[PDB]
Formats: sequence, C-alpha cells, structure tokens
Amino acid sequence: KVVKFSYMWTINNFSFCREEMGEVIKSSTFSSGDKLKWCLRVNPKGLDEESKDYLSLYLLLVSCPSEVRAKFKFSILNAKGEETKAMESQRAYRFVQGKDWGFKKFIRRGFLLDEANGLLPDDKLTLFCEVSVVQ
Amino acid sequence: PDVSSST
Repeated sequence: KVVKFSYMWTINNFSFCREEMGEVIKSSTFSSGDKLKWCLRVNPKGLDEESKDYLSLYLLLVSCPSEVRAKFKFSILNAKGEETKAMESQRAYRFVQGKDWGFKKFIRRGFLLDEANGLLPDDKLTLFCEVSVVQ
Repeated sequence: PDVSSST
C-alpha cells in the first residue's frame, strides 16, 4: 500500500536568516494525521562547500517505532500558491529514526534571493513537501 | 535529481 501526505512550511523573515554554511533550521513535526513523526530541515547557506551556492533541503524521520521506505517531493510555492521548482526522489529511500534524505542542491541561492523572481513575497519562503510512505 | 543525506 501507500500513504500519501504533505506539509507546507513557511519560513518567515527568510532574508534575515543568519545560518552560515552547515547550519540548519528544522520545521515543526508533521505526520499523515500516525505513529510516525517527520520534519523538514533546510541549510539556507548549503550543507557544505560543494553546495554553498544552494539551499539544501531534507526530509527527516524524527520518530518511528526499524525502518520505512518513502518517496518524497519538495517544491516552492509562489505568491499564487502554485508549486514551482519541484524535485522528486526517483525512488523510495530507506529511513530509520533520525535519518534524513533530500537534495543538497535544491535551489540556487542567487535565484531564490533575487527579488525579481518573486519567490519571497513578504520575505517569506514557502516550501511544500509531499511524502509517500510504502507500507 | 541527486538524493543524499546530511545525517
């Protein structure tokens, strides 16, 4: 079977983030409604030297009573609430409690942070995550 | 897209 669910994460005052390379912000936890708890994690200035040009974005399995397999998709919502710049795992990945999977090079900082592209209305970054858990 | 882990 499959259980599909989503979480929308609004990061307020995004331009004010002081996170340096490798520093992370995690979201509140979410679930399908569920013994599992997930959260999102973003590195606004990338995870590492290779990704310092990018936001790195991950799905974390926070609490899980030995393993689960899950496909995931992350996107950015524009001002109209439409999904843009989506990236989706080509397959399901194996999560254990405390394990994350994601995209180290999710979106170019030079793109997201340029006001002309309009993806930070009211200085808010809105990310949307869809997860499909294999049961 | 390249999927990886930070944990």
